[PDB]
Amino acid sequence: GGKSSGRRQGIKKMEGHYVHAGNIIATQRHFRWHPGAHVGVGKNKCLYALEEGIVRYTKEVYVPHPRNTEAVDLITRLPKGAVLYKTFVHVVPAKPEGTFKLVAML
Amino acid sequence: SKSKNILVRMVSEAGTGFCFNTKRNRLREKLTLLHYDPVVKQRVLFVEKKKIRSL
Amino acid sequence: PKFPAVRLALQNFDMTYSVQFGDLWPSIRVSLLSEQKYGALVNNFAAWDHVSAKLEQLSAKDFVNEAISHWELQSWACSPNLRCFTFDRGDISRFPPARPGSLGVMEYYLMDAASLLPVLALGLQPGDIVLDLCAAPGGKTLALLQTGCCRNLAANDLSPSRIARLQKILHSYVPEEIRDGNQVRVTSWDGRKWGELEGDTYDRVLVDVPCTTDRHSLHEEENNIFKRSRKKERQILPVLQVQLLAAGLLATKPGGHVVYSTCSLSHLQNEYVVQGAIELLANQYSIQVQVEDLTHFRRVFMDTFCFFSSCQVGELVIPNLMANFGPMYFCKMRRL
RNA sequence: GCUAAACCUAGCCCCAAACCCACUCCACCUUACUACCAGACAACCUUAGCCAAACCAUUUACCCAAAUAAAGUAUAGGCGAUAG
RNA sequence: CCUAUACCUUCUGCAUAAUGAAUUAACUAGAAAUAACUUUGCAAGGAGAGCCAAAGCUAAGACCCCCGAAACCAGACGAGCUACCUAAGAACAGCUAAAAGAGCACACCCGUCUAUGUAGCAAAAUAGUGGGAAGAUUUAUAGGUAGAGGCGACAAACCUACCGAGCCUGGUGAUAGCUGGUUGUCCAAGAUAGAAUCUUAGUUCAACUUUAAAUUUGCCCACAGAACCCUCUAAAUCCCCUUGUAAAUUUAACUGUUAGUCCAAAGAGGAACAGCUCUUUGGACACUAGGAAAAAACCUUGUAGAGAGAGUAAAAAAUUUAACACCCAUAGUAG
RNA sequence: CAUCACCUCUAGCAUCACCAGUAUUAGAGGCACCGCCUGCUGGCUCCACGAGGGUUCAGCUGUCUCUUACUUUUAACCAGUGAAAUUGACCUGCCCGUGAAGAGGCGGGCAUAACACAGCAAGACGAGAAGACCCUAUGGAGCUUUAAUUUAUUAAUGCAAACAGAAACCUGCAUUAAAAAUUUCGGUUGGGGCGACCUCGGAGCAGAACCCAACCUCCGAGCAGUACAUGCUAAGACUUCACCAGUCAAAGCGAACACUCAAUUGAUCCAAUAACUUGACCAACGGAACAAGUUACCCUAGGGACAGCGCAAUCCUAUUCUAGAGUCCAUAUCAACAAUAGGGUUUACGACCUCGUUGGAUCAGGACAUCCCGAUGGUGCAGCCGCUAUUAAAGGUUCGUUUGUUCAACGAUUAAAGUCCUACGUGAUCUGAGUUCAGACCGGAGUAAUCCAGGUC
Ligand SMILES: C[S@@+](CC[C@H](N)C(=O)[O-])C[C@H]1O[C@@H](n2cnc3c(N)ncnc32)[C@H](O)[C@@H]1O
Ligand SMILES: [K+]
Ligand SMILES: [K+]
Ligand SMILES: [Mg+2]
Ligand SMILES: [Mg+2]
Ligand SMILES: [Mg+2]
Ligand SMILES: [Mg+2]
Ligand SMILES: [Mg+2]
Ligand SMILES: [Mg+2]
Ligand SMILES: [Mg+2]
Ligand SMILES: [Mg+2]
Ligand SMILES: [Mg+2]
Ligand SMILES: [Mg+2]
Ligand SMILES: [Mg+2]
Ligand SMILES: [Mg+2]
Ligand SMILES: [Mg+2]
Ligand SMILES: [Mg+2]
Ligand SMILES: [Mg+2]
Ligand SMILES: [Mg+2]
Ligand SMILES: [Mg+2]
Ligand SMILES: [Mg+2]
Ligand SMILES: [Mg+2]
Ligand SMILES: [Mg+2]
Ligand SMILES: [Mg+2]
Ligand SMILES: [Mg+2]
Ligand SMILES: [Mg+2]
Ligand SMILES: [Mg+2]
Ligand SMILES: [Mg+2]
Ligand SMILES: [Mg+2]
Ligand SMILES: [Mg+2]
Ligand SMILES: [Mg+2]
Ligand SMILES: [Mg+2]
Ligand SMILES: [Mg+2]
Ligand SMILES: [Mg+2]
Ligand SMILES: [Mg+2]
Ligand SMILES: [Mg+2]
Ligand SMILES: [Mg+2]
Ligand SMILES: [Mg+2]
Ligand SMILES: [Mg+2]
Ligand SMILES: [Mg+2]
Ligand SMILES: [Mg+2]
Ligand SMILES: [Mg+2]
Ligand SMILES: [Mg+2]
Ligand SMILES: [Mg+2]
Ligand SMILES: [Mg+2]
Repeated sequence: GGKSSGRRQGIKKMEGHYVHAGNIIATQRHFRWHPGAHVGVGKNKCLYALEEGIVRYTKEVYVPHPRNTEAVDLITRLPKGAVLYKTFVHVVPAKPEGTFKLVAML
Repeated sequence: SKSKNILVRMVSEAGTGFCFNTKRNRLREKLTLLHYDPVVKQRVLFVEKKKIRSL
Repeated sequence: PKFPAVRLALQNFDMTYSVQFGDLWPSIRVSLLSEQKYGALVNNFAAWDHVSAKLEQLSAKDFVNEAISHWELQSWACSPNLRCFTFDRGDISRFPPARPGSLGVMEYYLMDAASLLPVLALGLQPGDIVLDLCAAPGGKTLALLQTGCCRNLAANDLSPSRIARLQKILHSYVPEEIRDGNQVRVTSWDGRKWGELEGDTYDRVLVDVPCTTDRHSLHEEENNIFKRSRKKERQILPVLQVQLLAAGLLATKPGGHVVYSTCSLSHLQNEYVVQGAIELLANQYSIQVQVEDLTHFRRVFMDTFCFFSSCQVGELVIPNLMANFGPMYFCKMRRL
């Protein structure tokens, strides 16, 4: 007899939402959504925005890191011509890094 | 629930008095680690002095 | 509390085992209530040569080496590369706690010397694939790895809690390089599935089915088989022993050997289970097996063990005051 | 139209002020209110508990001699309730 | 004639045959702090020493009930009833018997069975029938033992007609998460996520609800967007510019509510068609009226008054079932 | 219960009980004489005796078959006196239906001038009080103890103190024991017994944002390993629906060139320590510093409770199916696997054990699915008896012996000794048992108090 409750894990910021640096985008048990452009990943597969901007969800080609033996062993057994796709979440920056302002006339 | 590991205290050999607690196997000789000492802001040798508790 | 499980276990044994052993039961009962002698199994991966010298200083003697030279004197052999040190007959001396060596692994393991015989009776050979059912907590599992004759091993025990204890034992003793590969496979699944998952896969199969452990039952108060909640499991315990042994028998390839081991003195769980599996295979799967004679095996280890010579098929090692090893029952049956 | 219904005093409450009473005759600690015989008898010693702590077991406010203020502060306390 | 199922209280729901009330008159139940708000005074100061102050400070107004245990303790009062004891007394025919805890049998004591009685003659009696009746008997008088106790041929008996611990007074307006009650008028807003708990008869927090204030977005929602698995598969949900609309968030101050019930739908409980129990979505009910016969949960319909006007909404069960052939037939043969 | 008799245990002594006594005594107890038997304490027999509990011969009788007559009290009426429980208001009908499910009040029908008096006891879940039944309270009390907390008190000792050529008493402080004192019985699983359970993670489990199915079914966790910058700081967010707690994290300093792992954990106070830091199967896992059992002697405050719901499973009844029994032969009868209707009952989890109103007397009402009497088909119906089916509720349906989850068995009869329903039909008409009780034993349980649907009074 074991009693447990839901972990309240899922999407925190949907498509088109404006996020700031550090805002958590999604919390996952497993990599349902993969980090994209300007999106970091925490220890618990938590996705947080590394930049301030708009969250976008796209489908991108999944090319695993060569060191990951399990994922490399999967693509090597795929039929030739097959391509893996996975859902990536990106943050499109809204503001520039900075602007040049006149400070003196020397 | 046999106590395989014990909690020991490592005392810095730099004389600053900085010490930290680490977990080590009971059936093992006294540890001599190379840990960072904030007082001298560098890694210094540490020596086990007293066992705190049995984990 | 309430009714002690120790007394309930002793009451059940006293009625059953008095008839089976007759006048030997009082001698067995004292040994069962007394602490069993611990044998020292030297870790071959560690400084085995140095530890062997160290143990001899503690008056320990390698009975396995002595038994090796007795094969030619009396006139399948046995699993080689096993070194177990025990004290003299009637010596109550206990070994010191094990210590890690210079290689980072424990130098030796303390275990019942009667539990090595199923490994010895297995007759392990180099290049074989070994299946152990109920391998956890690793009393027999470690001995197989000490031999180094098993390229691939499958250690399966139903209880994950026991399995977790086995892995820690393997990590502390067996170097990670051997465990790194697929050589040692550790799973937590029902052994009855092994008769269908992998048939004829292994050449040597060791099946130590769960049973009422006389040594543990009379002393341990936790998870005793004789408590009221466990009565249903005890009633269906003989059924499990017949099914688990049959699965192990089907798992081996023809021409291979399967050793059935049980830590109890109950005839209903030592000889009847062996006969039940043989009949079960022929009736349902039409499989015929031959039980080998262990009398030659007994005569070599008579010096360091006490044996009961009224067994239909297997060999039973009974505890005694001078030789406290046991109780252990093992039967070697090969598949044809 | 019967039963009834209505009434305004008797006195009382809280303060202030000031420190109160008890021999007319007879009887009255023996069975009190009983005129009238050898006694030897003599007083002093922490309150507790309910209740609160949501049980309870340490603990839990009770004028101690100037209103106010210091101050519910320093302190005390299963460092809890609360006390101060 | 037509229409209309008393009131209060307690429960999801009371005409309920659940609780309380014969009726009348009188009496009988919301006491207060910090903070906040409101209205004056003065103002970087306020206040009739002390105290607060980064617009405060001072004063006022405005919020916190009633009855009821079994108990516990302290100090008194009780053995004129009763339990036992002490002192000194009394009583017991007749007969059979014998120097009797003998028999029969009056007085006397007790109370076995039955009946009467049941607010009675009686808070234990009456009539008859019974046990004992020279003894461990019965009984009058005075004295003793007192409640953390006494006394007891132990029945947890008796100790002044409620003794598993007397009664009285005091602590005491004991306490009760429990029961019951809670008194003028009118209007307004107003119901069902949970967590923890010696906890599920309670309370605290959140949610919901209310008031005041501040601010600007709130709801509805076009695309776009939200996972692979164990092979596949639902109604949908989240997000959400327009648009339709008028709310929402925040600040301040608190109280109250919570197993709700039934209906529709999808499910859950060892792979349980109904029923029981428990989740989820929605509705209704605990708010009105009309209609389904009467009717909390179905249907119609909600914003409140008067009318001896009008147009409508839902709204009335269908169904009655079994005739039937006419004629003829030799044979290779019992293949 | 006590009781002689027997038996056990304790005590070698005086000026208030024992006792003005001295082991042939006194006290504390067991058992219940005696007699027999026995061990080194136990079992039978037996005289009388008993308002004890059963059984029986004979007699006796209105106890009964089967009641009747009379008298007295009561009664009713006349005169005098004159209560009490009770009472929301009542202008207080019946039958079906409906309904917090048992209607005088609601719906549909029927009935209906108004009033006393005397009877009756079906209803008004009639009235009063007591009690049963569980349940609840961080409500009480009695009792018991190897519940927890204590030795103040008392006794016996020790050392100190004191005397002191030595000894005691007293006092202080320790140590045992006795006898008492205060306090409590954590929740979940119809109850009890036996066991399990309480926190965290995952699945069946809400198919697609999140959350959500308790109970239930099943498997886990209370670790370990690698590091030793597993250093220090700091934007923005997540959050197990509160809080507590928990989670992620850019940049920066400093170094190098936010460890793995589903869970793998515990607050405050307090204790230890120079500091750092550490400490609970506080597992009843938001945790009280430390407290059991029992009550049938119970108490208080409250709550709940024959009747009612049940198209799946199961059972019964009647049809359908037409396999099969019946020599042949489905259908004289009987009938398998099943199906369709009516009725009863069981049911969400310990794939454990057990346990939670009914007869009789009187009076009956009603149903028909008919036991008897009647009528009519079929028959493997010659006739008498039978079997089966349709129709029929006008009438009837006995008396006894044991025994009784109060029912069967047996005996003798009868045309038959019907099945049910009616709040066991019916206890303000009566009565027995049970629910079960205040006393008491026997058996079994418990250290005891006490308990047991067990046996009995
Ligand atoms: C008696 S112990 C023997 C241990 C080991 N064989 C030894 O001697 O060192 C048997 C173990 O088998 C495991 N077991 C029980 N049932 C099993 C099953 N059905 N299949 C596999 N293992 C089982 C239990 O966890 C138990 O610890
Ligand atoms: K209390
Ligand atoms: K008697
Ligand atoms: Mg209290
Ligand atoms: Mg209490
Ligand atoms: Mg009525
Ligand atoms: Mg009601
Ligand atoms: Mg009333
Ligand atoms: Mg007290
Ligand atoms: Mg109390
Ligand atoms: Mg007297
Ligand atoms: Mg006499
Ligand atoms: Mg007499
Ligand atoms: Mg007496
Ligand atoms: Mg008694
Ligand atoms: Mg009693
Ligand atoms: Mg009295
Ligand atoms: Mg009160
Ligand atoms: Mg409560
Ligand atoms: Mg309104
Ligand atoms: Mg109008
Ligand atoms: Mg023709
Ligand atoms: Mg007696
Ligand atoms: Mg008789
Ligand atoms: Mg007779
Ligand atoms: Mg007559
Ligand atoms: Mg009169
Ligand atoms: Mg009156
Ligand atoms: Mg009328
Ligand atoms: Mg009716
Ligand atoms: Mg009517
Ligand atoms: Mg009546
Ligand atoms: Mg009544
Ligand atoms: Mg409670
Ligand atoms: Mg008690
Ligand atoms: Mg939150
Ligand atoms: Mg708790
Ligand atoms: Mg808890
Ligand atoms: Mg929690
Ligand atoms: Mg009794
Ligand atoms: Mg007739
Ligand atoms: Mg008929
Ligand atoms: Mg009779
Ligand atoms: Mg009779
Ligand atoms: Mg009646």
